[PDB]
Amino acid sequence: PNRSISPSALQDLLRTLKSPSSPQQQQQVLNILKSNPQLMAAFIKQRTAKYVANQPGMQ
Repeated sequence: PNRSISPSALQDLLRTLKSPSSPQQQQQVLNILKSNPQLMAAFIKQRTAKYVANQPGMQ
């Protein structure tokens, strides 16, 4: 398998991400992100709302 990730986790993550009007949003999403680490890695790499997209190749 080149993509041995759990779709059940991803689909459940979608549910959780879309409903933020609850204390569960922060807790559950992060835990689900841990279940599908590749997506967690992407989110962490973006640093949420911090702008770390600064590479010394921009003019």
